[PDB]
Amino acid sequence: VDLERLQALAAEWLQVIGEDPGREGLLKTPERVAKAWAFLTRGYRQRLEEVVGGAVFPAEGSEMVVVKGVEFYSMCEHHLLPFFGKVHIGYIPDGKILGLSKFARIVDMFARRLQVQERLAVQIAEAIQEVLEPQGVGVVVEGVHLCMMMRGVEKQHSRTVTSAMLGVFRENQKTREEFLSHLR
Amino acid sequence: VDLERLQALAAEWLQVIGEDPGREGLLKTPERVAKAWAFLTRGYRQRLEEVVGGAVFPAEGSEMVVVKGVEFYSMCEHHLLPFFGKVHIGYIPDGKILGLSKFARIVDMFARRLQVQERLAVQIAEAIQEVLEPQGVGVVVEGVHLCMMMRGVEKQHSRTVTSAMLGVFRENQKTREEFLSHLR
Amino acid sequence: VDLERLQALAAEWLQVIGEDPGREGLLKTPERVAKAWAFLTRGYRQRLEEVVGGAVFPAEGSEMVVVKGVEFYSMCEHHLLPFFGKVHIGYIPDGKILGLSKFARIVDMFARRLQVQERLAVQIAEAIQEVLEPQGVGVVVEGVHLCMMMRGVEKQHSRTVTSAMLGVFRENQKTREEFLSHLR
Amino acid sequence: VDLERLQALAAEWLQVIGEDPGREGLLKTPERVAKAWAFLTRGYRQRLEEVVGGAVFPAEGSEMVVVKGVEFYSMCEHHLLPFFGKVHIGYIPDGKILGLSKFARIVDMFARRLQVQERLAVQIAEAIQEVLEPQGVGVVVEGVHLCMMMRGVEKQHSRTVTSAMLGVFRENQKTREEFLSHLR
Amino acid sequence: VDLERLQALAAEWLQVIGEDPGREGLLKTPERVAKAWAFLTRGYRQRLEEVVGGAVFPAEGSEMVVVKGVEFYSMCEHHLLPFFGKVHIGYIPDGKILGLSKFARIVDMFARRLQVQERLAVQIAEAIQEVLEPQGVGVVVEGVHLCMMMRGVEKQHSRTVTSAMLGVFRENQKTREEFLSHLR
Amino acid sequence: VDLERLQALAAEWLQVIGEDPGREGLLKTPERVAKAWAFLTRGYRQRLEEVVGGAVFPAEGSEMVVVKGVEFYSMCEHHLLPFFGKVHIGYIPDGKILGLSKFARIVDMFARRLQVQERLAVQIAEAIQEVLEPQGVGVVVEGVHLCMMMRGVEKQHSRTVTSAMLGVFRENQKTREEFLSHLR
Amino acid sequence: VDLERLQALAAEWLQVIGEDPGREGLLKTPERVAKAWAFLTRGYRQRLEEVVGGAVFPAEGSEMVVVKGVEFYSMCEHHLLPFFGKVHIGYIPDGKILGLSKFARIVDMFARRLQVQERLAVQIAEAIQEVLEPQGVGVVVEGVHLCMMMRGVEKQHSRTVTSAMLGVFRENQKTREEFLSHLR
Amino acid sequence: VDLERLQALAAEWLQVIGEDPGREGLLKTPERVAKAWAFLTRGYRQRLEEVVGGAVFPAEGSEMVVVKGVEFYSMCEHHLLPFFGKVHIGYIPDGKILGLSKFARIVDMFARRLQVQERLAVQIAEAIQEVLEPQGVGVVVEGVHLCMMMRGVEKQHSRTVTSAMLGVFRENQKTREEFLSHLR
Amino acid sequence: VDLERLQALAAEWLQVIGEDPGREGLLKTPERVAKAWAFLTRGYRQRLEEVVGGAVFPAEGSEMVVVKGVEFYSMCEHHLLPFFGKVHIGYIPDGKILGLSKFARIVDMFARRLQVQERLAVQIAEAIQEVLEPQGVGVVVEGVHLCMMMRGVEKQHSRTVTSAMLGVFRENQKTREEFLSHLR
Amino acid sequence: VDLERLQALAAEWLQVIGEDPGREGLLKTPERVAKAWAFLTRGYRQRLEEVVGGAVFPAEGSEMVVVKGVEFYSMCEHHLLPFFGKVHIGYIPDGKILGLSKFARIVDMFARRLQVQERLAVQIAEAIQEVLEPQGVGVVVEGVHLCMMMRGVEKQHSRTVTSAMLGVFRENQKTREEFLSHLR
Ligand SMILES: Nc1nc2c([nH]c(=O)n2[C@@H]2O[C@H](COP(=O)(O)OP(=O)(O)OP(=O)(O)O)[C@@H](O)[C@H]2O)c(=O)[nH]1
Ligand SMILES: Nc1nc2c([nH]c(=O)n2[C@@H]2O[C@H](COP(=O)(O)OP(=O)(O)OP(=O)(O)O)[C@@H](O)[C@H]2O)c(=O)[nH]1
Ligand SMILES: Nc1nc2c([nH]c(=O)n2[C@@H]2O[C@H](COP(=O)(O)OP(=O)(O)OP(=O)(O)O)[C@@H](O)[C@H]2O)c(=O)[nH]1
Ligand SMILES: Nc1nc2c([nH]c(=O)n2[C@@H]2O[C@H](COP(=O)(O)OP(=O)(O)OP(=O)(O)O)[C@@H](O)[C@H]2O)c(=O)[nH]1
Ligand SMILES: Nc1nc2c([nH]c(=O)n2[C@@H]2O[C@H](COP(=O)(O)OP(=O)(O)OP(=O)(O)O)[C@@H](O)[C@H]2O)c(=O)[nH]1
Ligand SMILES: Nc1nc2c([nH]c(=O)n2[C@@H]2O[C@H](COP(=O)(O)OP(=O)(O)OP(=O)(O)O)[C@@H](O)[C@H]2O)c(=O)[nH]1
Ligand SMILES: [Zn+2]
Ligand SMILES: [Zn+2]
Ligand SMILES: [Zn+2]
Ligand SMILES: [Zn+2]
Ligand SMILES: [Zn+2]
Ligand SMILES: [Zn+2]
Ligand SMILES: [Zn+2]
Ligand SMILES: [Zn+2]
Ligand SMILES: [Zn+2]
Ligand SMILES: [Zn+2]
Repeated sequence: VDLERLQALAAEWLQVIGEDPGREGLLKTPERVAKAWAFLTRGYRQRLEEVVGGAVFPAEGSEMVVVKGVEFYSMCEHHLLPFFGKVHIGYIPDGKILGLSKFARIVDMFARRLQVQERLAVQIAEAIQEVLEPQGVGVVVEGVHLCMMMRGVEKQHSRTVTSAMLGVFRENQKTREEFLSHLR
Repeated sequence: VDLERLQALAAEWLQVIGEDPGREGLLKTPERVAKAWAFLTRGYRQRLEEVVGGAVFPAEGSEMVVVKGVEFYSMCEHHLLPFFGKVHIGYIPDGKILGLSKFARIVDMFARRLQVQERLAVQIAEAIQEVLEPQGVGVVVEGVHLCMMMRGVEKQHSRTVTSAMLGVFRENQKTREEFLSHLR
Repeated sequence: VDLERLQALAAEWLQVIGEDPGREGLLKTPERVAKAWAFLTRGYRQRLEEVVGGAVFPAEGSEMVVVKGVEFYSMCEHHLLPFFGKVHIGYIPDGKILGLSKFARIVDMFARRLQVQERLAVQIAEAIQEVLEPQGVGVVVEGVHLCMMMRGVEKQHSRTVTSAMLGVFRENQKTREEFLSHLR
Repeated sequence: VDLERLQALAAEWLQVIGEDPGREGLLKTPERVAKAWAFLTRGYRQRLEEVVGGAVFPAEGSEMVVVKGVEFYSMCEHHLLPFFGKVHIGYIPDGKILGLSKFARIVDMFARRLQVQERLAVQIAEAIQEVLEPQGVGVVVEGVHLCMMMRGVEKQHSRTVTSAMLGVFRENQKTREEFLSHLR
Repeated sequence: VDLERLQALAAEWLQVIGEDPGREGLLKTPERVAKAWAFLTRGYRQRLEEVVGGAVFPAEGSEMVVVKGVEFYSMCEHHLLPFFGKVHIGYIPDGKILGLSKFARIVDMFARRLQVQERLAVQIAEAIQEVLEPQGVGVVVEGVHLCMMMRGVEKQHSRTVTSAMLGVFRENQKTREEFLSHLR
Repeated sequence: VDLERLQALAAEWLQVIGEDPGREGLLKTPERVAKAWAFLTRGYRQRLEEVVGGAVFPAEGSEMVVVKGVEFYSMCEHHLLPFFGKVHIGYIPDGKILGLSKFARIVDMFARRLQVQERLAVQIAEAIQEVLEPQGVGVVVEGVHLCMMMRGVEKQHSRTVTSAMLGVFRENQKTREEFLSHLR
Repeated sequence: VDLERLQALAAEWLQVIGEDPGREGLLKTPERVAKAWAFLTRGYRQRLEEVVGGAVFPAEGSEMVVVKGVEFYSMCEHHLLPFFGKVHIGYIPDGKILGLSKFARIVDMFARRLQVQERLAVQIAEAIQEVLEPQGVGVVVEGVHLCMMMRGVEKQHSRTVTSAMLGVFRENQKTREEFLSHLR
Repeated sequence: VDLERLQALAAEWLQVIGEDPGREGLLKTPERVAKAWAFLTRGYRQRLEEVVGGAVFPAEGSEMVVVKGVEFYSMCEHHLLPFFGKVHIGYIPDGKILGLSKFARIVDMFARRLQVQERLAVQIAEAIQEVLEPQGVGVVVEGVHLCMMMRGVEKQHSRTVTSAMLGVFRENQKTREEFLSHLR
Repeated sequence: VDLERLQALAAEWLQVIGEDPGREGLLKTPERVAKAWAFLTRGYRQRLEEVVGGAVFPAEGSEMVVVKGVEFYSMCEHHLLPFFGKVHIGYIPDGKILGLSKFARIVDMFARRLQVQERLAVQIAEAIQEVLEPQGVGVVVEGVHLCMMMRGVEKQHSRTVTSAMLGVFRENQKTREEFLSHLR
Repeated sequence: VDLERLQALAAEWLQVIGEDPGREGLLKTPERVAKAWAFLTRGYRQRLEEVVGGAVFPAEGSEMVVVKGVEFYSMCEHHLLPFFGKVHIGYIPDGKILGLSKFARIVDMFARRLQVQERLAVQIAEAIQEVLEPQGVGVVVEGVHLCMMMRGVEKQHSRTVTSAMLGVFRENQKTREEFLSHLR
C-alpha cells in the first residue's frame, strides 16, 4: 500500500469537503488517515497459514467448543463506514482443536477488509473448516452499522445477525440449536 | 396533500376543543400540524421500487439473515393516535440479498400511513418477498399503542406482537423457531 | 349494589376491629369503601357483547397475535384480599381479529369480581373464544397474592401462573410453545 | 365540546390526507377521534376544587412527602402529538397533607390539555401550593416527545426534564437536593 | 376482636355485592375474612415493651446503624385497601443499641392497623426514640398503594415516600444526608 | 461540495488500498461515499439562525430545563473516523425558552463536521447561549471513539466526557451540580 | 422438644468453643438457641392433613398451575448449617386444585427439618401427589448452601438445583419442558 | 477446641430435636459439626501480628485506598445463626500501606467468632488502626441475618449496615463522604 | 515440590526481565511466588479417592441434580497465564449421589494444574462418572482467558465454553437439553 | 530481554512443579512464556515522550475532560500474578489537551511492569502532569487481584480502588467531587 498516494488523496479530500488542510489540527491528518487505512485493510495481506501459526492440537474430547463474544470491527464496502459487534464461533472437532486466540486472529483477518456482513460470517466459517476439518462449524456475526445509524435511514436500535453453518452444524438441526442456545 | 386545507381544519380543531388559535404558543400550530401529517402519511405516496434503490446484491451464502430492532412509528386508523416499537426481519435468500438500510426504508413506507398492527407486519413481509424472492421471510412487529395507554382502558404495561411468515418461515417450523430464538 | 348498606356494614366493621368511625380520618371511610367495592365487583354487571362493542375486524393475516402484559387486579374469593399481576393473550384468527383494547376490557370484566386465579384464565380464554371463534386461544395469568404475602404463610418471593389453552393452542404443541416463548 | 363538529372535521381530515372515509376500518374513526379528543382535553373543563374533593388532612408530621412515578400523557401545543413520561412531586406540609391520589388527579387535570412541558411542571406545583399552602413544593416532569421521535429530528434516546420549585424547595438548597436525591 | 360479628358482617357483605354466600367456594369466606382482619389489626392490641422484649444492648460504637429493606404491609384508613413496601431505619445510639429483629417487630406493630403512610413513618420513629433514647433516628417508608392502582386514578408506576427525622437526624443536615445516601 | 471530485478520489482510494474498483459491489461505492461525506459535513453549510427557526418562546418559569440523551455522531479531525454517543444540555432561562427539538438540530449542526470532542461541547453551549441569552447553559458530551477502538490502542471499555459551562452553570457550583445530578 | 436439655447443651457448647457463657450478651443465648431449634425442626411434628386444612377445591380447568418463588430455609443434615433459596411447584390437576398458600405450608413442613436438598424436592412432590392425586406434579428446588460458602471449599458463586417429577411430569417430556420453561 | 466434646454434644443435640444419630445420613454429622465450629470460631485463636505477617509497605501516595466487597460470614452471638455479606474498607495512609489481602485476613479473624454486627465493624477498624496508624480508617459492614430471615420475624428483604470511622474519616466530613460514595 | 529451587528460578526471573531482586518490594517475592505455584499446581498431587472423602450417599430420587456456578481458576499450559470462570455440573444418579461440596473439590483438583479448557471439562466429567457411576453426567466450563486479554489478540469481550457429556447426557438429547436449559 | 534465558528458566519451572516439558502441549510453552513476559514488561523500556507522539493540542476550553473505562492489565510485584480492571482519568487543561488515545498508551506504559496498585495510579497521574501542564489531574484505578482470588484468602467479591489527585483536583474539593461523580 502506497502511503504517499493516500496522503495526497486525503489531503485533497479535506479541501473538497470544505476544510482547511493547512489548519493546525489537520496538518498530520493525511498521514494519520493513510496509516489507519493500511491497518484497516491489512486483512487482505495476511495468510491463513501464518495467522493460525501451529496452534492445532489433538482433541481432548468430541464435545462442542464455543468461543463467543469475539469483538470485531469492519468497513462496509458500500459506504466505507465502520460496522462492528461480535462474532460467535462453535465447532465439534473431528480430531483436532484450535488454539482459542487463533479464532480471534481469523476474525480480524477477514474483518479488516471492505466487507458485507453476510460474507464475513461465511469466510470465517470456511477458514475454520479449512484449518481444522471438524465435524462441523457454526459462525454467528452480530453487528451495528454506522451507515444506517449516522446517515441514511438513521435508525438507532437496529442490529444485524448473519450466520454460516458447515458440516454437522448445517446437517443436524439439534446441533445448530444447541450452539445457538449457548449464545443466549 | 393540501396543506392549506389541513391548516384550516387544524385551526378549527383548536377552537372546538376549547383552545385559542390566537394564543402565542398556538399561532403556528395549524401550519406545523399540516406539515407533520403530510410527513406522517408520506408512505402512501412512496414506490417500493424507488425505496429499494436497486440495492439488491448477489447472495453471499444460504444462511438466515436477521435484521432486528428497526424502530418504527405509525398511527392507528381507529383513533389516529401513534403506536410504535420495533420491527424484526428474518429471511433466507435465494441468490439475492437486500441492502440492510432498505429494510428500514420498507418499514417506514408502510408505517407512515394509518394502520392496524396486524396489517403492518403482512405488508412489510410481502414487500420483502416481492423485492427479493427468497426461500422465505419472517416479520415480527412489537409495539405499544397510545390509544390503549393515554385513553380508553388506560393499560400501562401492555405490548402487542404481530407477525407474518412467508415461504420456508411458514413451512419449516424449525426455521421459524430459529428466527424467533434470535429475537430473545 | 346498595351503597347505603355497604356503608353501614363498613361503619360497623370499623367498630368491631377496634377503630372509631367518628375520628376525622375515618369520617368518609364507610362511603369510600362502599364505592370502592361497587367498582371492584362491577365485572359481574357487565355484558361481553357490550364490552367488545363491535370492534371485531376482518383478519389481515393468519399469523398469531400476542397481546402481553395487560395488568389486572382482582380479589380472592377466599379472603377478599387483592391478587394482581399481568394477563398475556395469544390467538390465531379464523377470519376475525379483535380490537386490541377489547382484550383489556374483557380482562377487567372478569378480574373485577371475587376470583380464583385458575378460573380467571379460563373465563378470559372462553370469552375470547365466543367473540372471535378463532382457530385457537391461549391465556396466561401471572399474579402475586396478598393473602399469601401480608398474612398466613407470609411468603414474599412467590407468584402464581395459571393458563387456559383452547383450539389449536391446546392441540398444537408447537403453536403453544411459540406463544409461551413470545412471553419470555 | 361539539362532538358532531369534531367528527365532521375528522372525516374531512381523512379525505385530505389521501384516505377513504368509506373504508370499513375508517367508518367509525371520526366518532372515535371526536370522543378521544374530548377526553384528551377534559383538563380545561375541570376545577381544582372538585379535583381535590376535600381530601386535605391534618399533617401527621413535618417531614417531606414524595409521590414519585405518576405516569402522565399530554399533547404538545406545537404539533398536537403526544409527549409522556412521569411526574414526581415533593412537598413539606404546613399543617395540611393531601390525599395521595389527588396528586395524580391534579397531574391529569393539567396533562389533559395542549401543553409545553415547562408549563406543566409549573401549573402542577402552583396547584398544590394553592391547595395545601405548604412550606414548599417541588415538581419534576420527565418525558419523551413524539414530535422529536416520530418526525423532525427523529432523535430516539432523548428525554426532557422540567421542574418547578416553590417555598422551601426554592429557598432551601438542601431541601431541594434532598428531594432530587429521592428521585435517583 | 368479636370474630362472630365479623363473620356475620362479611356474610352480609357477600350478599350485598351480589355474590352467593351459599356457594361452595364462599362457605368458609366469612370465617377466613374475620380471622384475617383480626391479624391485620393486631397491632392495635400490642405494646411497645413486649414487642422489644428487653432486647436493648450497650452500644458497641458511635456510628449510625441502618436497618433497611424491612418489608411491611398495611391498610389505608381511607379505603381499607392494602398499601405496602419497605421501611428503612437509621439511628445514632446514645449508649444503647436495639436487637435488629425488634425494628421489624416495631414496624409490624404500627403497620398492622388502619394507617396513613405519613403517620406510619412518624410512629415507627417515635417508638424507636422512646425505647433507645438515641442521639437521633430516621425512618423512611416507601410504598405502593392499591387504592391508587386497582381503582380511582388507577396509576401504575407511582410509589410514595414518607419519613420522620428525630434528634440529630432532624437537626444535623449531614447526618440525615449520610443516612439517605446509604439507602441509594 | 463537488461530488464528482470526491467520486474520483474515492475511486482511486479503492485501488490504492488493494481493492478492485471494477468489482460488482464497489461500482457504486465512489458515488455512495461522495454523498455520505457531503451529508456528514453539511454542518459547515448550516446557519444557526435557520437551524433554530423561530422556536423561541416566553419562559413558563425560571427553573432549570434539561434535555438529555440527544444522540450524536461525528468524525474526529485526526483520523476521519466516527466518534459518537450522546449530548446532555441543561439551562436556566432568563426570559426565553427554546423549542426542544432545536437543541437536537444545533447538536447536529456542529457534530456533522470534522471535530474534537472538547470543541463540540463548547460550540454547542455557545450556540445555545447566543440564541437564548439565558442565565446559564451547561453541555455534557459523552462518546466512544472508533479511532481508539478499531485501531491504535484498541481499547474497548473507554468513554470520553467533555463539557462546557456558561453563565450561572460556570458560576454557581450548586447549579452545575444539580444539572449533573439529573444526568445520573 | 425438651427445651431445658437444649439450653444446657447450648450453654456447654459456648464453653467448649472458648466463649464465656456468663457474659452479658450470652446470658440468654442458650434459651434463644433452644427455642430457635424447636422452631427449625417443627416440621417433623407436623402432619400433611392439618397442613392442607382441607383447602382442596374442584379443578377450574385442565391447564398446569405453577406456583414459583416459594422461599424456603432448611438445615443440612451433614453440617447443621442453613441452606436456602426457592421452591417452584407445577402440577396438572385431576379434578382437584390446592389452595395456593398450602403449597407454601407443605414446603415449610419438609424444610423445617434436617435435610438433603435432593430429598426435600422429592418429599414436597410426594406430599402434593398424595393430597391432590393430580395427573402429575413437578418440583424444582434451587438453593445456596452455607456449608459450602462459609467453610470447607468456600465457593461463593454456586447454587444447587434438585427436582422431582411425578406422573405426567415424569413421563411426558413436553409437559416437563413446559413447566421448566415457565421458570425461566 | 475439644473436638471430641463438641462431637458428643452434637450427638445429643440430634437426639433431643427428634432425630436419629444412628441413621446413615447422620453417622458422621457430630464429627462434621465439631470440625465446622472449630473453623467457625478460629478467629478467637488468631493473633493480629501473625494475620498481618508483615506485609506493611511504605506508602506510594497520600490518596485514599478503598478495598470494597470483601465477603464475610459470621455467627450472631444471640442465636448462633449465620449472618453474612460484605465488608468495605477505606483509609488514608500515614507513610504505611497494607497488603491488600491482609484486609481480608483481618475481616476473617473477627468474623470467625460469635458476633454482633455493630461490634464487627469497630473491631476491624481498630485492628487496621493499630497495624497502620493511618491518618484515618473507615469500615462499613453490610449483611443479611438468618435469625431475622429463617425464624422469628421472618423478614426477607432486610439487610443491615454498620460502620466505624476513625481519625480523619470521623473528623473530615468530606473524606467520609468521598469514601461512602466510592461504595455506591 | 522443591520450594528452594522455585525461589532461585524466580529470583533469576526477576533479574532477566529487568527488575531489581534487591528492591524492598521484591525481597520476599521469590518465596511468595514459590508458595503460590506449589498451591496452583497442588491438583497433580491430589487423589480422587481422598478428594471425595467417602461422601457418597444413597440416592433420594432419580431426578437430575445440577450444581451450577462453581467458580474455578486455572493456568493455561500454553502461556502459564490464568484462565477462570465457572463450572456447571449436571447428573442423574443410579443409586448414588455425591456430597455437593465434593463437586467443588473435584473441580479444584483438576483446575489447579496447567490445563486446556477442553480437557478440564472432560476430566471433571470422567472423575464424577468414576465416583458415582451415574446414569449420566454433563459438565460445562465457561471461562475467560488472560492470554487472550492481557496479550496477543487482546480481545476483551470473549469467553469460551467447553463441555463433556457422558451416559444419558450424551445419549439422550432431551436430557442434555434439560441440563443446558437449567444453566440459562 | 534475554528470551533464551527466560525459556530455560520456564522449562525448568515446568519440571519442578511436577510437569513434563516433553509433553506435546508443553513443547512450545517455555518459548511462549518468554515472549509473553517480554511483552508484559515492555513498559519499563518505553519513553513517555515517544508514547505521547507529540499529540498535544491547544485547549478548546477550560472545562474538565474525563477519559473513563480505560481497561488495564498488570502484574503484582508480590506474587507475579495479574491484577486488572479500569483506569479513569480526569483533568482541567491549561492551554493544552492530550490526544485521547495517548491516555491509554500512558496507562499501558506503567501497567506493563511489576506493580502495586497504589503506585500505578500515582505514576499515571504524574506522567499526565508532566506531558500536559494542566490546572489539575485526577486518576482512579479500580481493579481485581488474582493473588487474592485464585489463592491465599480466595475472596471473590473484592475490588480495590486507588487514586492520585494533582493540582486543582487535590486543592479544589468540589472539582474532585465533580470528577468522581462522573464515574458513578
Ligand atoms: N387489532 C387491532 N386493533 C386495533 C389497532 N389499533 C386500534 O386502535 N385497535 C382497536 O380498535 C378498536 C376500536 O374500538 P371501538 O370502535 O369500540 O372504539 P373505542 O375508542 O370506543 O375503543 P376503546 O375505548 O376500547 O379504545 C379498539 O379496541 C382498539 O384497541 C391495531 O393496530 N390492531
Ligand atoms: N397522604 C395520604 N393519603 C392517603 C393515604 N391512603 C389514602 O387512601 N390516601 C388518600 O386519601 C384520599 C381520600 O380521598 P376521597 O375522600 O376523595 O376519596 P376517593 O375514594 O374518592 O379518592 P380517589 O378516588 O381519588 O382515590 C385519596 O386521595 C387517597 O389517595 C395515605 O397513606 N397517605
Ligand atoms: N420547550 C418546549 N419546546 C417544545 C415542546 N413541545 C414542542 O414541540 N416543542 C418545540 O416547539 C418547536 C416548534 O418549532 P417550529 O415552529 O420551528 O416547528 P417545526 O415543526 O419545524 O419544528 P421541528 O421540526 O424542529 O420539530 C420545536 O423545536 C419543538 O421541539 C415542549 O413541551 N417544550
Ligand atoms: N447432595 C447433597 N450433599 C449435601 C447436602 N448438604 C450437604 O452438606 N451435603 C454434602 O455432604 C457432604 C459431607 O462430606 P464429608 O462427610 O466429607 O464432610 P466435610 O465437612 O469434610 O465436607 P466438606 O468440607 O467438603 O464440606 C459434603 O460434600 C456436603 O457438600 C445436600 O443437601 N445435598
Ligand atoms: N483450545 C484451547 N486453546 C488454548 C487454551 N489456552 C490457550 O492458550 N490456548 C491457545 O493456545 C495457542 C498457542 O498458540 P501459539 O503456539 O501460536 O502461541 P502464541 O503465544 O503466539 O499465541 P497467541 O499470540 O495467538 O495467543 C493460542 O492460540 C491460545 O489461544 C485452552 O484452554 N484451549
Ligand atoms: N497494597 C497492595 N498490596 C498488594 C498489591 N499486590 C499484592 O499482592 N499486595 C499484597 O502484598 C502482600 C504480600 O503478603 P505476604 O508477604 O505475607 O505474602 P503472602 O503470599 O503470604 O500473602 P497472602 O497469602 O495473604 O496473599 C499481600 O497481602 C498482597 O495482598 C497491590 O497492588 N497493593
Ligand atoms: Zn454501508
Ligand atoms: Zn387506536
Ligand atoms: Zn386468598
Ligand atoms: Zn411538539
Ligand atoms: Zn386509600
Ligand atoms: Zn481519531
Ligand atoms: Zn452441609
Ligand atoms: Zn441472631
Ligand atoms: Zn494461553
Ligand atoms: Zn499479589
